[PDB]
Amino acid sequence: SVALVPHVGMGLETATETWMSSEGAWKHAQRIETWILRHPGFTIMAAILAYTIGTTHFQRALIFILLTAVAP
Amino acid sequence: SVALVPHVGMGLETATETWMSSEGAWKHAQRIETWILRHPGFTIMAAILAYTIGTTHFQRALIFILLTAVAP
Amino acid sequence: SVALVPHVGMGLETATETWMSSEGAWKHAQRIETWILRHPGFTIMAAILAYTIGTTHFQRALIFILLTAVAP
Amino acid sequence: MRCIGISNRDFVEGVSGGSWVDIVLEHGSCVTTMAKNKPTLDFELIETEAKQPATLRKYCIEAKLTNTTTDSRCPTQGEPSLNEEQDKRFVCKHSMVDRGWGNGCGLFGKGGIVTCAMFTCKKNMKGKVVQPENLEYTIVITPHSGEEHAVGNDTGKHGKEIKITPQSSITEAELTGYGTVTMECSPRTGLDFNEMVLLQMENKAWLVHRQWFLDLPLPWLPGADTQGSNWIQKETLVTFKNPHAKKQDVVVLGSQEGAMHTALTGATEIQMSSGNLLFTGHLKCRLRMDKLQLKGMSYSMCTGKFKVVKEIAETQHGTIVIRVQYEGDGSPCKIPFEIMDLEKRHVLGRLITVNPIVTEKDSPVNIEAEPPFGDSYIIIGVEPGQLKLNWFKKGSSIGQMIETTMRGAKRMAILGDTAWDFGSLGGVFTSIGKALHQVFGAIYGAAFSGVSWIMKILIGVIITWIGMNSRSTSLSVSLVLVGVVTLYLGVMVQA
Amino acid sequence: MRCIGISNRDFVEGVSGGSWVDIVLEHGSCVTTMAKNKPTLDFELIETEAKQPATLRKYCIEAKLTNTTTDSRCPTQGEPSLNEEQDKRFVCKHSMVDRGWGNGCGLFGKGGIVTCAMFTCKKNMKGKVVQPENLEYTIVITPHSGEEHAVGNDTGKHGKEIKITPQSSITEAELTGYGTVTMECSPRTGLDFNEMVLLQMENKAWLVHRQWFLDLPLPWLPGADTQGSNWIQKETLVTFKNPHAKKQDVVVLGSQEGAMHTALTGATEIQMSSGNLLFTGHLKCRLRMDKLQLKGMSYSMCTGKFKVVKEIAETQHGTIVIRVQYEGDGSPCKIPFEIMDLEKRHVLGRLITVNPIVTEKDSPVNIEAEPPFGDSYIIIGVEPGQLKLNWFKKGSSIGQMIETTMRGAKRMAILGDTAWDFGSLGGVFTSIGKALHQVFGAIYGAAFSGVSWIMKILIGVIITWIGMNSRSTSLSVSLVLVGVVTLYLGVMVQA
Amino acid sequence: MRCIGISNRDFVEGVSGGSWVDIVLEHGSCVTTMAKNKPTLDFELIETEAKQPATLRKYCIEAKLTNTTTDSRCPTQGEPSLNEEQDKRFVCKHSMVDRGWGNGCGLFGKGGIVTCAMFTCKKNMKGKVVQPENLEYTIVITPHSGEEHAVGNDTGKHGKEIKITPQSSITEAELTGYGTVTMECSPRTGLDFNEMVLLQMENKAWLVHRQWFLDLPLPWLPGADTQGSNWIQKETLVTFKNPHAKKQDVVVLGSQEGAMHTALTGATEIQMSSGNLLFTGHLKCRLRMDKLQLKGMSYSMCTGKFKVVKEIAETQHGTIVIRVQYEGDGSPCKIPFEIMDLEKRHVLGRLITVNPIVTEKDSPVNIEAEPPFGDSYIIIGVEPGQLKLNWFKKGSSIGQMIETTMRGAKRMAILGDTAWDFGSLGGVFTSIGKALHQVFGAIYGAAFSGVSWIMKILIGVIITWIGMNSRSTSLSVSLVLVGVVTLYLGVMVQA
Ligand SMILES: *[C@@H]1O[C@H](CO)[C@@H](O[C@@H]2O[C@H](CO)[C@@H](O)[C@H](O)[C@H]2NC(C)=O)[C@H](O)[C@H]1NC(C)=O
Ligand SMILES: *[C@@H]1O[C@H](CO)[C@@H](O[C@@H]2O[C@H](CO)[C@@H](O)[C@H](O)[C@H]2NC(C)=O)[C@H](O)[C@H]1NC(C)=O
Ligand SMILES: *[C@@H]1O[C@H](CO)[C@@H](O[C@@H]2O[C@H](CO)[C@@H](O)[C@H](O)[C@H]2NC(C)=O)[C@H](O)[C@H]1NC(C)=O
Ligand SMILES: *[C@@H]1O[C@H](CO)[C@@H](O)[C@H](O)[C@H]1NC(C)=O
Ligand SMILES: *[C@@H]1O[C@H](CO)[C@@H](O)[C@H](O)[C@H]1NC(C)=O
Ligand SMILES: *[C@@H]1O[C@H](CO)[C@@H](O)[C@H](O)[C@H]1NC(C)=O
Repeated sequence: SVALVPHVGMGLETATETWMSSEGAWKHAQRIETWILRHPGFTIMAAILAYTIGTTHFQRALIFILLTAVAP
Repeated sequence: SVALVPHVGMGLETATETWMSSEGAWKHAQRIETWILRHPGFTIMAAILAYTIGTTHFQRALIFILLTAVAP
Repeated sequence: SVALVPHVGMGLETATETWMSSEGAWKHAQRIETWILRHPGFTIMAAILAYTIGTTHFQRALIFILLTAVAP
Repeated sequence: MRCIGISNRDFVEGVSGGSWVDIVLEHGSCVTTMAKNKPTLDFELIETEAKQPATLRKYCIEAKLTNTTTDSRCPTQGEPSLNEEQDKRFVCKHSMVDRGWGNGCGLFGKGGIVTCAMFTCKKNMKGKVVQPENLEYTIVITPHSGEEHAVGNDTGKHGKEIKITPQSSITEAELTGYGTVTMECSPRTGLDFNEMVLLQMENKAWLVHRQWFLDLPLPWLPGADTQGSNWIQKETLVTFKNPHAKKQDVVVLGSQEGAMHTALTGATEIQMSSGNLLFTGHLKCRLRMDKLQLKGMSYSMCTGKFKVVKEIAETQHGTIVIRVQYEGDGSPCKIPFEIMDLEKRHVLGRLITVNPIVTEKDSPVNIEAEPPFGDSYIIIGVEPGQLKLNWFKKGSSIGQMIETTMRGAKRMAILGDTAWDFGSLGGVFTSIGKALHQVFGAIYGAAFSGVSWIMKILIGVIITWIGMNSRSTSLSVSLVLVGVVTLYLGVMVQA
Repeated sequence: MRCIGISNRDFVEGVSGGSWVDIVLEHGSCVTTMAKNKPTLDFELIETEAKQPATLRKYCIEAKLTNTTTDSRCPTQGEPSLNEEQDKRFVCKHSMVDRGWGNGCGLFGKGGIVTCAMFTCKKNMKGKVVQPENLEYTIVITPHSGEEHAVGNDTGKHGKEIKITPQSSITEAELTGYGTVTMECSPRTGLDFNEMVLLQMENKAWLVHRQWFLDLPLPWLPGADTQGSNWIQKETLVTFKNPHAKKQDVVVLGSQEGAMHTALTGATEIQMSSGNLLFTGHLKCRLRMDKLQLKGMSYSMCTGKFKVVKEIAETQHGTIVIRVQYEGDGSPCKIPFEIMDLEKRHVLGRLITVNPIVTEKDSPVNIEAEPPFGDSYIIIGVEPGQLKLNWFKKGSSIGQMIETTMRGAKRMAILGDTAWDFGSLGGVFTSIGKALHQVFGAIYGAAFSGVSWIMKILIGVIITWIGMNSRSTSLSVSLVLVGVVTLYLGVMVQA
Repeated sequence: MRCIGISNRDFVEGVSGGSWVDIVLEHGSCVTTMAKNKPTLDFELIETEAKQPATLRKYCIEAKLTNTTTDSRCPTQGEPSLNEEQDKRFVCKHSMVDRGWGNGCGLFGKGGIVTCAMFTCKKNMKGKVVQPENLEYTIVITPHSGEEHAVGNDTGKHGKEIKITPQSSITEAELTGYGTVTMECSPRTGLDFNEMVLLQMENKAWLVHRQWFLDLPLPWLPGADTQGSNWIQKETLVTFKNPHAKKQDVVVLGSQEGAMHTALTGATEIQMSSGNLLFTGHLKCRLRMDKLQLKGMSYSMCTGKFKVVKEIAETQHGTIVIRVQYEGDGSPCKIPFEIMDLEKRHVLGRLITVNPIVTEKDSPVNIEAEPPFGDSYIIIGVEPGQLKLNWFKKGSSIGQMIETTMRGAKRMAILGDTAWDFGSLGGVFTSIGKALHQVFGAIYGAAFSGVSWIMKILIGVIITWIGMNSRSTSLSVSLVLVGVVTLYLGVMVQA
């Protein structure tokens, strides 16, 4: 929808403020994170399997943080 | 905005059909694909970070799938 | 408030006395006494945790006086 | 009848214990259940009137701005201001702008500047909380008693619809010539209400979960109403455009309508217009027999001659139905139906309407029977034979053995442990089995919601991999924990 | 003027390669610059007005469904179909419901039923486009110093307004006395249009690029439809639904104005009420200095009597800019200007308004210089000393130097590639650099696009580490990649 | 004069590089400079005015509440809102209370409730700033030469009063016969406003570190109030108490004026409503000599009857200064005078008034002399040697080096960088020294600025110790770093 993957990356990054940018650029992560704590349950588990799969210092780290995002 | 919040999670469910049905049910991923097509560069990129990153064969696979996905 | 964070550390010291050169400035410690006498105990507790925490003697002495002053 | 050729459908066998049977009702579905004696019944849900709820919240989709005044203040000289920032019903914003001798300032560097726009709207969200003080369910049940009236006839008094408000309880259903069937129906365990948020939207509607509801952005109101115009979070709309530097003005930020819709995507729609008929859901109720009758016992046996209007269907597992214009004498009585292996007798199939009884002279009635696997031999009549009917039903042995297996599983998928409340009664292994999968499930394949096919089922595939190469035993339970579990539940959720 | 109090703009001392100087002008930025001669120059790319664009996607965002005719059949025999499934303008979908004695017709089983509707629209986008032949840039370059007619106020004549354009290019501008400035700009490869699409919404508009604007969802349409309504989609929008089992009908997905507004977020704006005025867009240009006398290089050095008439102020770093009023005799006299040291004239007066010449006396002129990092004295008298005030910067050179670097990034990016083209013929360096950066720049300035702020950064993270480990210190190649690249780029774009 | 018995003082013997003195004065002080020729001078820096201040911000010390209200709805069903909440000129809060059943609600459990209060500030206070250009100073320098105006006169003509404003730079010092001083103030890097925040209270005010006055709690305005009362905050003061759970109410509290002062404590005193003139300068500059002849010069050395009018006490040091009487020759008559050592000539004078000079023949007139350490004879040496006085100091040259060592040091920390301005014309040592201190000061010993008294001396120690017992060489520097610096500060800081 005109609510999914919208002329974001692309380029043409003009040296002059864009549009809903800024306010949004941050609002996004803010959005999910909120969700994250809304359902720690899922976090907890994921966190775990991450703790398991692969793992190696930052290694395990990555798998996790990544999945974490993955979910809306 | 309103746009990024698929009411799924809760899963009030039913034996019936929720509002948006198959349409969304697949769009989610299909769109992800469309996007892949757009920047095949980045896929080669992700797979890279992968194949190279840690590897248990699985690892690779795993993080790969994720990244490619994650791209909003 | 008009209780804390006065105008100390700034750095506009001059050739003439300020607003409360001697009085207040001395009063501070004046009150740590007030308190530290009021309720020995914390003195006790402190120096103790002190004793076992650190052990470099000068260590102990340090977090002892320290801890003590922190406790309002 | 009713539960006849209406897809879904569940057939239940139970009188057990000596009085009841545990049965559910899923609107677009229906459970036809009986057992020893009784006019075997067809139960079906139909309408849930939720009455006089309240309005929690009230967002806006159509937002417009007006009067838009703005003022600034040179470098330093304080954060710029303008009275209007008083009227809460305005959007204000402080910002910075490169100012020079040009705009009549003094220092340059960058001063402050602010905008102020009165705020207003059209077409509001307007969610709602219902309160089971009155969440009245409507139940329609009925016997088969042939009658050429039909079998889907959603009109007339074919079974009589009935009310059931937790306002009270025990529904004593009066039912012609049979008696009064009794039902205990817990509207207080169905749609975990006042946990939900019945929502409206210009004319559209959706049962939407609480928290999801109380997080959706947009500007929002009280639920108090009258004077509204004091919406908070107006930052969901109206934006401040600061092009490059100098200057900074606002923009409405488009409507919202459809966005909102598709923003949904999960909630189950629902007609909420006409005092709202809130469909969808599943009412669970215990059913107590007795005080019933079939109007056949003490009703002779009727003799010979049967016309047969139309053929024979099957659908949901050989639940064949057939219409027979009986003749013979008059003042209707019983009709002898039978089914045995081709030729050589052995009544091999189960009849499903222990009251194949005629009503009056003319009214080519109908009975429903479940001819077994094979090419069972149906028959109907008495002495001169009057009738036989070759009828061959495919698969039916192991094919349906598994088929129903699935049916059932899916039941378990949607409406969880509450589903064991479909078995029959106290049972033991059952009752507690339920109280097991109960929390068990409440805490694993469920206790981590907020996913989808992809994410969820993927989580499976992996819990599997790890759950596939870990020494010892534990591994196993972990594997099934995944596959068929994490997974199946997964591929089915989202319909 | 025109470049005093506009911030973030860069300057260039000395031309080189005989009047052959390289410039990159923007909208927010502006270029102050002068040679060992020629009156300094304020360079601001202003109105960039396009003229003739066309339509290639007339998208919709608010269509109502009408008439609505739905047909059905029965299990197997004919998958339903109404003629209307051909009046294109109508949408339709093949569905199935139950089908037994109950539908009141068939012969038991789930089967065919398809429906359709009239898809009339309302709101509609209009993504126009333009060839690099229909985009005129007006450049406002002005002759520094002169009169108290403000070192700003865009309004009024101050430096002309040459109208360069891909129609031609490389042109001159008649600047009173001093000379005729002649730039050799090259629209050709700046904006990078045709990849761009001018999309007008409810009145707003964003130039978003084609290779997506086309792959955007919703109801399609060509370019000159009008009485066409031959919409290629609709399917995206409106959905006629069918719940639990039987029956169904058509519903609209809802006006998407909003969502989309919230869609193209991340792609620059552009006013749109009078033809067009598409702002933003770096423009690369050559700069010919030749014919340019600094004016009045033949005069006397005043007499004395300079009652200043304006404080002084240190502006957006550097631009200290005084205003002085001189009463006397001389008439048309060059101003005796010196930014010296404490007395002992070690004098270091980088006045940057070369040959600042008093015009018709009765006229408070003003000038701009760049006093050192500490505190330097300023003077403008002569005979009996006349005038001298005191000054103090703040930070300290090195601070500025770093900020030279701030630009370094906030320049070597944004106006990427061309970033290099910011310097005037340096051969070896500037030359090869571009030739490379245009390339290695193209890679991660190609494959690594369309990715979100965050996401990019992550690539950074995972990369910087993946480098870190190192097998034959090539990781440095890695880190250098992360360093001020992956990171910086990411951590500084999106806006 | 008015340079005797002031403590804040110093002598400046020399003139280097011709009329090239460097001096600093801290509002409350006397600056005295000597030179082989030219009547050494006395510099008293007083009133340092400022006009045209920016009242940015405006807190209030007293507060008050009116027309307060409040309401609730009932557990869940709505998050209660009250109409008047519209006028954001109030103050409100949403809180939870077990508003249950009989309470006069509906379904007990817990509910919401908000309290509203029309806010009202009482006796605000407000700050204000200043553009350096408007810091009108008043420096008054003067020559000795006895007189009835004696030492310390708050009236008559005393070296005139040169009011100086950086809105200019070099000013003349017309002195009756005594010449014409050339003063070049440094009104810019002196105190350092536009970094300072001039605030008041009510007939008492304070100067204050900007970055603080713009963060210290309390309900504020903007410096544009001009009828507003939309005190951003209102929350720092007035609080709501919820005793148990019911009657959840709001309250005003006390007028901070008290603690205000009592938190403004560590801050310097100042002025405000007396026309406004923030004392305590720390201003420096160059005292340019050249013209400063010794008056009365052309006159013999009048002999005759001489007497005394006072004895001889002293502060500063050897500031022994005695008045006399005379009868012998009318009109400007120089007065013989010496500083001999006990009978046996080999004088060792420190006459500090560039030859006195009698005049009015009736005016007593006095003299300024810095005798030696121990014994000493000041000798009026007139006709028959008329009179010789022996006084006796105590000025052991060594105790001198010490109290001096300190004294300067004290003026070291109090002026920082600038301190070195007492060292008129350096080069290598004193010059580079100033340099090193610059940075070594601003950072480190001023990179942890904001530190506090106690902590200060505390770190003085902890640090010396991490020193004291370290490991070879380096510690020397560690200790020093402790020594004086931190230490001497801790004991010599807090102004
Ligand atoms: C639904 O049931 C009704 C009975 O209420 C049927 O209506 C009668 O149908 C007969 C034969 O079709 C007609 O002769 C009568 O005139 C009808 N009377 C009524 C009640 O209107 C109806 O035909 C049945 N049809 C369905 C939906 O199965
Ligand atoms: C911007 O330029 C205009 C001139 O083009 C300046 O305005 C003039 O101001 C004088 C002062 O009295 C008038 O006599 C002229 O008639 C004005 N011209 C008009 C009609 O615009 C203006 O001052 C410049 N900007 C600033 C702030 O100096
Ligand atoms: C301060 O200076 C004034 C200026 O002369 C002195 O005042 C004089 O005092 C004498 C003695 O009382 C009077 O006869 C004069 O008329 C006064 N002059 C005027 C008009 O002020 C005063 O003595 C000085 N005070 C001191 C000791 O500092
Ligand atoms: C706002 O502007 C309108 C004109 O658009 C004017 O009539 C009204 O008085 C103004 N005041 C309000 C309601 O904000
Ligand atoms: C189909 O649509 C038209 C106009 O949209 C409406 O009048 C009617 O429902 C149908 N038209 C006819 C009469 O064919
Ligand atoms: C506020 O309350 C006071 C009562 O002390 C009353 O006099 C005044 O009119 C009220 N103001 C309004 C209009 O709210």
